Amino acid sequence: SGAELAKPGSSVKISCKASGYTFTNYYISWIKQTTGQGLEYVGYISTGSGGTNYNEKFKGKATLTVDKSSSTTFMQLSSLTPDDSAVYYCARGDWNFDFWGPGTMVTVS
Amino acid sequence: LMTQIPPSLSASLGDKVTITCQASQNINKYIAWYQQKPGKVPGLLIHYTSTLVSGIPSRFSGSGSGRDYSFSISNVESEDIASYYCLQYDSSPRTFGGGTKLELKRA
Repeated sequence: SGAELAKPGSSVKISCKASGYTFTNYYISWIKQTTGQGLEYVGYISTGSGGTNYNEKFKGKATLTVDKSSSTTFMQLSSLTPDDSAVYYCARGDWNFDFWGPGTMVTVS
Repeated sequence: LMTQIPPSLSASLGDKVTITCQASQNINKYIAWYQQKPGKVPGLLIHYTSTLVSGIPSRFSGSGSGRDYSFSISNVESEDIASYYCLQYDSSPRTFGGGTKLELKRA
């Protein structure tokens, strides 16, 4: 959740609620899918150590974070560009993302 | 990064199909394959090149060496339509292939 329409340059915070599992046994990662169906890696956080990594695409604008206690993954998008329009997923990461997000469409216009 | 060929793949039910990806460094078998059925989120099929994650039927198999990995469906069934994506985890950040849409050839 946290999606919706936003005007270019705006900011937004995406959430992701995990359940079933031991939250901190697994890394959560933010991946988007653009309207033309292309998939892109947005960011990677290790929820137990705080450590975040990103492609240049969003470097310095998006900020991934988590709460091992409340079982929450966050994406804080800042200075949104038109190209960030897309569906955003997270996904519980051991050697892959085997579950688990249903999406959440952000639209920058 | 990754390159996926072919882009479109018309196949008849019962047919076999092969979708391949190629990386820029040797990625040591750490690649996975996702199926995004239409109108749904993607789902995992094979991880570590060929290890079938549970629930996936054995008509799907993975293989590959150095930089080229292939997904094979021995007998294509109706439920297998949608877009397949390969993805490497050899080095962050995780990068996905552009996708191969499988369409069912029908009468």
